[PDB]
Amino acid sequence: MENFQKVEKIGEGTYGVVYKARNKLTGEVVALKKIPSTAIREISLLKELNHPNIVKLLDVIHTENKLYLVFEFLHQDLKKFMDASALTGIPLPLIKSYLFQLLQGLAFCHSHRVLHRDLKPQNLLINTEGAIKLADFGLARAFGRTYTHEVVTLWYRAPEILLGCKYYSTAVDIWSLGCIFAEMVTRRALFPGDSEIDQLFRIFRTLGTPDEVVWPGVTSMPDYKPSFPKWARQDFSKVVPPLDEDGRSLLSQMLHYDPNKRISAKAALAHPFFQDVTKPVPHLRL
Ligand SMILES: O=C(O)c1ccc(C(=O)Nc2cc(C3CC3)[nH]n2)cc1
Repeated sequence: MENFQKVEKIGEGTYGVVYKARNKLTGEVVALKKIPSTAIREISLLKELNHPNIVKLLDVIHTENKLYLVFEFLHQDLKKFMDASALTGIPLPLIKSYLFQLLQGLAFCHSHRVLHRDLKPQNLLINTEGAIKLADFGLARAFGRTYTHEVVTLWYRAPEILLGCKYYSTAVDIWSLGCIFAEMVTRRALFPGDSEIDQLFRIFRTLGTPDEVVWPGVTSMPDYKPSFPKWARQDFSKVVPPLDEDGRSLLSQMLHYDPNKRISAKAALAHPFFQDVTKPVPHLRL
């Protein structure tokens, strides 16, 4: 760490503090995250998982029982960009470009059997060129409230996780990305739960209480209760106006209850919603 000069604190992650820093050897500006042997091996496998839509893991430094992850630096996150675009909304061509790029990122990681598990706007990073990249890919499998006691958000958690499936699939990331897509369109979180049951019931109130018809095996899941209230499903036309029919079709497939029915990232890239995809330049002031 004597090779790095901390510039400023940029955030507080799930695992630890994130700093903007300068590498004294190469002159490189980086993001530094301050965090057992199985974790070292798993994190080292992530240095190989390189893609233009994945924030690059430059190095892993293990010194004096402290773990530092050195990443490529990006100047803004999607949470801040959405907050900044609250009054006007992010233009549809830019939402479409970001969704397409994130699906390319997911298709790559999923093809290597790597899941993110905790996608949220805070870990989607953007640059001036129109790119968007996934941060913290693979860290959940390695490390499992934050270190500052901040509550870890449940808003993007898939229903199978909330229902106690411990052997969940790549479909959990498609659910989270569908929640983010809906939030970019409407300018409001889709399911802003503030407890596990509030999160589940917000999902049920919009998509209908799941049953054996729509999700075979649901009633036998660990945290499923026959006493859950039975809510009827809402039309997507009410949930995400003014999204067009192609976008609503794709969103519905990303939010299917059964993880086996939920669209894969690869199949989502072929959806007609992306027929007219482009790569616009966002409005960024840094
Ligand atoms: O509002 C701002 O100034 C601002 C600046 C930087 C960021 C940001 O998280 N950057 C990062 C993080 C990472 C990897 C995952 C460690 N790389 N780059 C977010 C907001």
